[PDB]
Amino acid sequence: MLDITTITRQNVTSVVGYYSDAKDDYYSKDSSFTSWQGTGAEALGLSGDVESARFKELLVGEIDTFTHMQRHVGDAKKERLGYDLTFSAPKGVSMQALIHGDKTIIEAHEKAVAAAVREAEKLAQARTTRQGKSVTQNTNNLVVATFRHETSRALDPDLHTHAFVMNMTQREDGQWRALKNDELMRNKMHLGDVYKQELALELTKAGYELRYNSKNNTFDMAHFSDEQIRAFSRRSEQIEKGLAAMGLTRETADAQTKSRHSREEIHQEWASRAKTLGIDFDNREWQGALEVLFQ
Ligand SMILES: [Cl-]
Ligand SMILES: [Mn+2]
Repeated sequence: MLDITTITRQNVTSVVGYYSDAKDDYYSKDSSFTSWQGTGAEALGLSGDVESARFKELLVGEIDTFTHMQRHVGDAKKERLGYDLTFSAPKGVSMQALIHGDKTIIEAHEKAVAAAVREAEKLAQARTTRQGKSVTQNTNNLVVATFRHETSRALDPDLHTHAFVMNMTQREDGQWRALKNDELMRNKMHLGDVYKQELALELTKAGYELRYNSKNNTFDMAHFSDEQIRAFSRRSEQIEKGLAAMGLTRETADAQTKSRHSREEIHQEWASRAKTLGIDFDNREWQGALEVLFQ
């Protein structure tokens, strides 16, 4: 699944949790959850973990002490800072990785994001002029900062990476200019399919059987069912939002509504909820069908 959110000066505070949302995550306790990616990042000498100060300079176009982008033509509130390409795993893949466990699933997801980012670079464009005419140029380079989180805002298992594409690309003349985002935005389905294809291949290498849905071109873990996942999500929402049954009297409804923080405690709730629905996360590795191959 891929969602694209444009980050502007107006909504920049929406990224405030890019680091803190990972605070108590299992697979980044002693390991990186961020990375620099893209040929543009290489050009800037950026690799490995994303240092927040450098992220913030590039967010506003400060490439170096002597190179400062100017991109806002008009209302500075509308200046685009970058594009959050949020890649989320299928829910059952998330449940497997975050309730049962296997760091290989996290690595598969990050390989799939990196493959989609490499493909996104082919869509990078910038504007320039020739003979006084505005023209478009294919630049083949992006600057991307990735942030991996394990949970949704509702504290569901929800493995996802925010692949933050900076609003910059390096032109042929060597100048850094705003990204002309048209081709990026209109290839959301292609980039999401690249992620899905690479995730499915990496999970197959690790011996997980996948079930395929042809109508939606999606897949999930084969050893528990869509109905089981949907029931898990329903029960999760009951607990998260404190939903109560209806009461025949105001007094009973009031009392039921009134009645209804460690990751370890949250994990136990996940595990207990899945057990009660008959989910068995102990899959028969390297057994079963290959439904997603050649899809
Ligand atoms: Cl097993
Ligand atoms: Mn997140």
